[PDB]
This record gives sequence, C-alpha cells and structure tokens, in this order.
Amino acid sequence: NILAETQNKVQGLQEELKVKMVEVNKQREETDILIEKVGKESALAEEE
Amino acid sequence: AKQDLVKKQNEYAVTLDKLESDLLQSLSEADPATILDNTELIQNLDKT
Amino acid sequence: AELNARVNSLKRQLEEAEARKMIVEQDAARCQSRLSAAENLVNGLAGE
Repeated sequence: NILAETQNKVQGLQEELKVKMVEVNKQREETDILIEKVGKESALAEEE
Repeated sequence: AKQDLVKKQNEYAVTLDKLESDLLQSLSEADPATILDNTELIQNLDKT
Repeated sequence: AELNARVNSLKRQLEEAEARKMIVEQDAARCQSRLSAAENLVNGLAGE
C-alpha cells in the first residue's frame, strides 16, 4: 500500500514533467523558427 | 556446488528481506518531492 | 542612419531572444532529465 501511494505520486509528477517538456519543447521550436525568420530579414535588410 | 548454492540461497534470502524492510522505512521517511530526486531509492530499485 | 539604428535595435532584440531561448532550452533539458528519473522511479515502484 505504501509503495502504491508513492508510485501514484511519482506517476503524477512524471505526467506533469512530460506535459512541461511537450510545452517547453514546442515553445523552443516556435522561438527558433521566429529567430531564423528574423535573421533572414536582417540579412536581406543589411544587403539593401 | 550444491552445498555452496544452499548457503548462497540462505544468504540471498536474508539480503532480499533486508532490502524490502529498508525500502518501506526509506519511502515513509523521504518526502514525495525528495523521493523523485533521491539517489538511494533509484539505486535500491535496481538492486532489488 | 535611420535604417542602421533600426537594424541595431533589431539585433539587440534578436540577442535578447537568443538568450531567452538558451535559458529556456537549458530549463527544458533539466525538466526532461527530471521526467526520465521520475519515469525510472515509477517503473521500479510498479515492478515492486
């Protein structure tokens, strides 16, 4: 019973961590794409 | 080889019962946030 | 001169964005490591 309660708490923590990884990773990918677009714009603007 | 095995089976049975008893007391004493980061508990689960 | 000033402001914004991305990426990596440790602990608890 003690092990089962600890396991349930661990499972909840793991699920929250996985959700954070899915969210933080998605945010990082979006930021990287935006940064690449900004860099291309700067490269074009600099040439002009 | 038989006699050594029988002595090994007795030894292993005493070590297993110590590990189970060590796990129950370690889980109760350790906090739910500490259990996830506790190195001793991760090592203990591998040994078992 | 106006174009150069705008380019400099854009570059400063890009550097700030890169720093935010770097720290955000390191936080995401730490979260992923914590999630993996939690998953290993959960697997051990389930086996027990």
